[PDB]
Amino acid sequence: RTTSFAMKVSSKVTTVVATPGQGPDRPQEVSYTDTKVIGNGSFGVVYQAKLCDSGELVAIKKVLQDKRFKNRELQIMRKLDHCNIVRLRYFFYSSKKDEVYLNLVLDYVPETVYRVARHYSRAKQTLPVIYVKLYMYQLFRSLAYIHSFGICHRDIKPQNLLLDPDTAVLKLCDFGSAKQLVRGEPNVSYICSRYYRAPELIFGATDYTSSIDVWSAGCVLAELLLGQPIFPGDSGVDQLVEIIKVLGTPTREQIREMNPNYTEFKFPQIKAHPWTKVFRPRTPPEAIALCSRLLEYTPTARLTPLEACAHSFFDELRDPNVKLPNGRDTPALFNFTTQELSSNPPLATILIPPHAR
Amino acid sequence: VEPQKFAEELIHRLEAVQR
Ligand SMILES: Nc1ncnc2c1ncn2[C@@H]1O[C@H](COP(=O)(O)OP(=O)(O)O)[C@@H](O)[C@H]1O
Ligand SMILES: [Mg+2]
Ligand SMILES: [Mg+2]
Repeated sequence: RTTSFAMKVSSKVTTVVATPGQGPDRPQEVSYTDTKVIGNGSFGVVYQAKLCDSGELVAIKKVLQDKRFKNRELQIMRKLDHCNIVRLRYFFYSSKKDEVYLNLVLDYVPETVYRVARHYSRAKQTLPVIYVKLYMYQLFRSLAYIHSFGICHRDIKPQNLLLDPDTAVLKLCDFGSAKQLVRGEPNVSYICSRYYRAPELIFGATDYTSSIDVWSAGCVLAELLLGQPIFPGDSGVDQLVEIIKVLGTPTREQIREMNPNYTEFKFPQIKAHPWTKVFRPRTPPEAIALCSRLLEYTPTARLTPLEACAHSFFDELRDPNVKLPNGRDTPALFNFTTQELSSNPPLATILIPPHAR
Repeated sequence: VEPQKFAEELIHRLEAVQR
């Protein structure tokens, strides 16, 4: 849910003095028009607009700046520059009364993983594995990038995964819950959206790590393969029941890794449900394999985002002769920087095929 | 929530889906 505790009208042309996202504070006049509401979450209202100069479509996220909570959203986005993270072009502030709104001017991205998946669920079809591979691979790259800074998104879900269906590019967004997790400082338990919360979070752990994002991504992967969320339920208990009904009852050791405060409860022993019986019979084995290595009870047992990219499920993307169903060519997949590969540099042998040099 | 109350609810639920 929530986080931790503590314009000139000149078409109808709006002109503001907004500060750019990258570099030092050097604000400039920005004019835009054709403003209309396009999306909303639980916190921010998102507008679309056209920049008067370039004519480029943008998205303007307008969030109320409450001083009762910790708003790292602007602070975090400004330090991020990755091809699988939505770019922050400019930001500015605007004003019932005595209220300050933060405005984030972002690149406009037309679709989300959620909306696309909803299409296939309505049509009683499954998203082609190529797109599953593509979307998930770009997601893990974004996670690898922000984790290298120690930043944890803490709200990985399909509604937060913007898509450009033409170019098949995924961009992570919504850093309203993100935080740089410091080993030693506690965090808020009730974080992340339902269906995608890590088991340790559900148990109320306050000493979790960035591996919660990996769990969420496993939930997304599973959802893409299934056509529905794998761990639904309104309450934490409901969701945990669903998890156990698939992964089997967590061992005392696994419980200790999540939250030591539950090690002495006698939980009924439920036999785990085989992953191959979970998904459709046409489901690729490596997808199933990847899921099981993401959806682990023990946080440290889960793959790292970089390791996940190196998984053999994404081997098709490393093929030099792979293309998009619409005919276009694959997006940027192998332009890894030293920062992205910081957690495990030798993975570059796998991540970067010889035909990408 | 309290670990005691949470565990009770989960145990009650796990007993129903098992038997
Ligand atoms: N840059 C964008 N371009 C197009 N749509 C966006 C963009 N950013 C967000 N949206 C849409 O608006 C919704 C809410 O944005 P989000 O940042 O997630 O707000 P919140 O933090 O309140 O959930 C998103 O689910 C998404 O569908
Ligand atoms: Mg969102
Ligand atoms: Mg949010």
